[PDB]
Amino acid sequence: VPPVQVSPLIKLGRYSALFLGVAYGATRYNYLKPRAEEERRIAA
Amino acid sequence: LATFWYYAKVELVPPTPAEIPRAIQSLKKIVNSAQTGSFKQLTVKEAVLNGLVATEVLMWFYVGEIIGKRGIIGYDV
Amino acid sequence: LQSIIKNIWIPMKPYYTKVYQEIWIGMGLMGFIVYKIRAAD
Amino acid sequence: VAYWRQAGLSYIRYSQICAKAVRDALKTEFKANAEKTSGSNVKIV
Amino acid sequence: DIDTAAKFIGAGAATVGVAGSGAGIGTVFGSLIIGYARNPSLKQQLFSYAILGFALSEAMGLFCLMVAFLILFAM
Amino acid sequence: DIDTAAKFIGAGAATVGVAGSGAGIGTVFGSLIIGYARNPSLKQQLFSYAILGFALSEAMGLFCLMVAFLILFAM
Amino acid sequence: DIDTAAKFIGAGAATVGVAGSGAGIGTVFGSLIIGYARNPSLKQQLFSYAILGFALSEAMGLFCLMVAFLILFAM
Amino acid sequence: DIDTAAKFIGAGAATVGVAGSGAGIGTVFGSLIIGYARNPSLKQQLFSYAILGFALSEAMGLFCLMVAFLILFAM
Amino acid sequence: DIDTAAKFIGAGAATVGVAGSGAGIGTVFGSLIIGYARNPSLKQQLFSYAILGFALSEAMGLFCLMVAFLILFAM
Amino acid sequence: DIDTAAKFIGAGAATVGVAGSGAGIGTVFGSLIIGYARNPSLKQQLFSYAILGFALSEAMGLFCLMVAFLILFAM
Amino acid sequence: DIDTAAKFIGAGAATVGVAGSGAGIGTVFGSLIIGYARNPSLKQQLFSYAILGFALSEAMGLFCLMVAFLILFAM
Amino acid sequence: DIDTAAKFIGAGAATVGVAGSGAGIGTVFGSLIIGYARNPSLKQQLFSYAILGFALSEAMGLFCLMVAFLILFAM
Amino acid sequence: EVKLGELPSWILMRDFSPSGIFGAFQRGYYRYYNKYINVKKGSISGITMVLACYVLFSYSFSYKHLKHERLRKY
Amino acid sequence: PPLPEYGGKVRYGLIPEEFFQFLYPKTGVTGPYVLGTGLILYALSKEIYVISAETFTALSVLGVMVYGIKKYGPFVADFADKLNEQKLAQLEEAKQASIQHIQNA
Amino acid sequence: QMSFTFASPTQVFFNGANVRQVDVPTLTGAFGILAAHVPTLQVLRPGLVVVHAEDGTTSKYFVSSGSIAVNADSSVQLLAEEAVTLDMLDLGAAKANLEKAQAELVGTADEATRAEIQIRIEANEALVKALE
Amino acid sequence: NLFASFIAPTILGLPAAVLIILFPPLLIPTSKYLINNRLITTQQWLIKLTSKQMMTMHNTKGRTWSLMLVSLIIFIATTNLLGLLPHSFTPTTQLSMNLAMAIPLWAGTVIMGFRSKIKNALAHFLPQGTPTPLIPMLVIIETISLLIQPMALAVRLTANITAGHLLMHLIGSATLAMSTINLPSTLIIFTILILLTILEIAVALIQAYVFTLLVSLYLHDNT
Repeated sequence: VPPVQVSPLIKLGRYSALFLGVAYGATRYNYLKPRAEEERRIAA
Repeated sequence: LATFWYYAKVELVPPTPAEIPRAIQSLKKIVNSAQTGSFKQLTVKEAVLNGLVATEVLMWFYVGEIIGKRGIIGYDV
Repeated sequence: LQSIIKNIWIPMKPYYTKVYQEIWIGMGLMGFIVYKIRAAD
Repeated sequence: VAYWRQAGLSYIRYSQICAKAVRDALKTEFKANAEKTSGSNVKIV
Repeated sequence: DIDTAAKFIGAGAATVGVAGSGAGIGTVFGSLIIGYARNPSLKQQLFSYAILGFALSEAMGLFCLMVAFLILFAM
Repeated sequence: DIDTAAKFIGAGAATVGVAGSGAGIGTVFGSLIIGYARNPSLKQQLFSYAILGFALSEAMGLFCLMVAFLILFAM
Repeated sequence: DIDTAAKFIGAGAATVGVAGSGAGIGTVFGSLIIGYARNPSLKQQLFSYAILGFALSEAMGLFCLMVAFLILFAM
Repeated sequence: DIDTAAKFIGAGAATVGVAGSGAGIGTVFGSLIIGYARNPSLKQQLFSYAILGFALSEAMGLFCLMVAFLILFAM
Repeated sequence: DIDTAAKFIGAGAATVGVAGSGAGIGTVFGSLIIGYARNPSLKQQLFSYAILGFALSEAMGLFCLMVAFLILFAM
Repeated sequence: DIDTAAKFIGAGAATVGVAGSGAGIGTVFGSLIIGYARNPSLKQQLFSYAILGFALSEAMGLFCLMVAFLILFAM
Repeated sequence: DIDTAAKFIGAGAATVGVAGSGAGIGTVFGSLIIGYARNPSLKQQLFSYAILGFALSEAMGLFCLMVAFLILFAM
Repeated sequence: DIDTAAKFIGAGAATVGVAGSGAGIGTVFGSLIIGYARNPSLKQQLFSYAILGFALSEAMGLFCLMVAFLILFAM
Repeated sequence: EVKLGELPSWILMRDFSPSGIFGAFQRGYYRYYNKYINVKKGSISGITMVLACYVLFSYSFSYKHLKHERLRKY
Repeated sequence: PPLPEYGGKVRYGLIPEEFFQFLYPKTGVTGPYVLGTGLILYALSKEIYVISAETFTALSVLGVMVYGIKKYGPFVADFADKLNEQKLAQLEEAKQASIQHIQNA
Repeated sequence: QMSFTFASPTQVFFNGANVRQVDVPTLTGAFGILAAHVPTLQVLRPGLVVVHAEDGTTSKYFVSSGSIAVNADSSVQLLAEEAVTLDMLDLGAAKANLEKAQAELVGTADEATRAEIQIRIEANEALVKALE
Repeated sequence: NLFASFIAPTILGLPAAVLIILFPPLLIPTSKYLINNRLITTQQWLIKLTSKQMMTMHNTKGRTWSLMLVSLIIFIATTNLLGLLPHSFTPTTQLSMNLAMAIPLWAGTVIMGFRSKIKNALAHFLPQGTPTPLIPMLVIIETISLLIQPMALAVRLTANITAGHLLMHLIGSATLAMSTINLPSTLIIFTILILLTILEIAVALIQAYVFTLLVSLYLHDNT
């Protein structure tokens, strides 16, 4: 089956939102880690 | 086996620096149909098609999210 | 009330009036038993 | 110890009776021929 | 009370002993099936023995239940 | 309470007595298999006895469960 | 009392041992059914052995009940 | 608590009663083996009875487990 | 006392083990019935084995009762 | 603790129920021996059933052990 | 003491396990009776197997008694 | 201690489960006797199955003893 | 039908009555059964898809109990 | 009225070709696959799809169903077809069977 | 491996053939016989006899009496007094004879002739059931 | 906690168990045609086989219940199989439904067995060749057995499906708890789960067939 060239808008949106997701995941991991360990300790 | 990469080299590619103009033209077409409210001429089938490819890019965002936290299931912490 | 009694009550009648009478009595007994149970709770 | 042996029979008699029953239940096409091929002529003296 | 409690425990225990009658009737009627499948001409007579066999198996079972009630009520 | 405790213990004990019915049905249906394998022409008739055999084995089993519930709820 | 309680428990336990006699009579009378279905001419003689067989199965059962009462009353 | 304790004890006790189903299926499938070795032409039909036999043996076993859970959770 | 109590409990428990001898004699005499119904000419000889068979079944049963009394009196 | 204690007791009790699987496999393989000694030409086929028979006997046994661990660890 | 008490209880329990050897010898000698009644010319040889059969049944029984004494004295 | 006590009790209980292996080997070797008495030409082959049969019966028995020691020492 | 219309009055144009919804459901059932089941040389897919939708619908009401066993906490 | 000779071209028994061809113009051929893997990563990531015992029972039952299909699919299919053709041949035997009768009369 | 010899006083159906399984209605129950079967000898009662050939086809005869014998060398000899193929019979005659024999039974009273009658009844019952 | 799969499901506050109970018959399409698709072909074949294997033994009065019994053996069966789907609620696991299937059926059967044939109906309580000294208890035992049989049916089905699903779920949980430990042990437990799933399919079918067969034999007895 002949491959179809994806419209550039979709490709660019894909890779953009991909990078944005990497950034959001990293930043939320880092933002929640301290609160995470803090509540872990304060539970005891 | 390898045809996966064969199709990737067409549709799974980091978009070239030479095609962003076409994308911004599509963007301004979309925002213009939004401003004029011309989307009402759009029959529901292609509107659904657009919404589904939109959820597609949204999933690209979420997979970027999970690869950005290095955790597959929720947040490890 | 039409095509309902025509497509439901029509075929079942010989069963609902002669074949299943003891079944109806048993249904009454089962319902009374269940009601006694739901009462004592 | 079957019942007929309790009655005092012998398997020869059992077999005769059963063969006769199968010969009578035979169709009239084969009945006369089969009965001929099993008729007893011997006589005790 | 501890007495009432032990009455309940001993009742359940003495009740356990009915498994013997259960297996006994199982065996009796199984053997009746086999014996009839072998010599069906004796069916009637065979059945008699079966009942008698049963009549003694349940017998022992009864004793168990006996103590059961004879502990639950009489004691 | 010690009473409730002994009720639980006696319930489990009286429940033990179902092993007898288990083995009884095992024997009955095994004998039915054999008897049918020997004289298959009697299958129908044989099956009847089997059910009856079963119907008494479970019988004794029932009694066990009886005391069980008759201790768990009625007492 | 704890003594009376344990008497009840041990009574139920020693009573459990009647399941053996139950299954034993079950087996004996099942075998009698089969053996008679095979060689009915020996019925009388066979029956004798059956009774004897039974007479020893109940024997062991008795011992159980013995301890039962010998704990319930004598102790 | 003594209640919880007796729940555990009665659960184990009521669980004991699965030995009956174990031996029952053992007997059923053993008899199926024999009956098939005798009259293999009936294999299909025989197998049917086997399943049914099994279907009732496990039946009684189920009851045991029933009380087990019906004591462990419902009570 | 708790010691006397446990003596009673262990006595009943060790008594349970007589069910094995009960079923054993049941099986032995059932087999004797069958074997005699088959080959009656050997009756005498067969009977011998039966007794011996019995003589070992009760053997194990004895051990149970042994511990029973060896707990009830000697301990 | 009394809870841990009752866990141990109930574990041993639920473990008792493996005797049923033991006797079940005993019966199955004994019947396989007999059936093969009779009609050895069917050996292969017979063996199949045996495994299946075994596969269900151990089945019930498993359940026992299940509760065992499901009490020893999960509870 | 509670330790001595539990020693007595566990001793009776481990003693229960001799019922298996009881039934095992019962079955072995019953089968020997049948097999001899069927092919008496092999009597001698058959008897050998019987003893061996017996020699393993008692084997398992021994283990039970083992723990019994190995709890009653060694522990 | 109550823990040590319950270890002893659970050990005896888990030991009870060897009766199943006892009866299983009893049945296996009894069936071997019969099957050899009927088709002695297959003796060698038959014996093989017997061992295998035995090898699985003891199998289940082992598990019991396992928990026994796995409670007596490992826990 | 939808996939063709782009006006909201269509929504109010339909029959939102008991007989109406009964008929719409029957129409859907027949369309499905006639495109995927009621054809010779058929496949198994015509029923695996229904089983899939059924699993989905079950997991739906089961979510209320399953949301308590989440691995993470956020 | 007769029957159509074929179904609807479902892929993997879960998705029909309609959806595939409908997505085909915009995102080509791997568009659907990427949509599926996205949605599944989302459902298992945002705790929409919790992972528990149910997941392993699901894996087991799905594996059983797929192996059962791939094994005994052709058998049941051809058995159905055999039943149909048998019925048809018998009915044809009846057609022109009464004809010869009246012909003789 | 199985050397089969099915015979009748006047006809030889099989001889030294190689079948897979033969089912016989022995007077002490029905049983099947395949290769290497345990050596035995038995007498027959009126019943079907299905002989399974290696290919898989089955020949269904009917025998009224006789003797089966399987030996150490897997050599089976089946002699039947009257071995009719199932087509040469009919249900009506069998049922009528069954009625006549049942009537004579409920009429007769002496043990010898009563047993004779019951044997006839057994043969006819086996007939009716074996046919259809 | 552990019995989450047996609580009467509700969605959006609505008792969605009704839809789950109503759904099975939607998988049995009918047709007035003569030659039809594969699904209806095989299903008509199965109904034919089941009717033949079940009703044959009954006399002319029993076979009138045919439409009932076959329907029964279908309903239950389908329900059971639909249970084995993930996260599915199995309505046979509820004692209520099985009681309502049993008490009416066995009830009406004993009813019609008492109305007519009352003499032998009360005589079935006594086997044929019973000697005299043991007559009374032989009545009461039959009374108890008969008067409880519906309870046996209902529970034997209910708890059987219950234990099946519960054990499958527990071994699934075990595989879960063995995911982060020895992988070969994870594979062994997984294979045990597969075997258990196959056995559960078989037990579904067999429990349906056995419930049916038992009701059918009671009918036969009272006819």
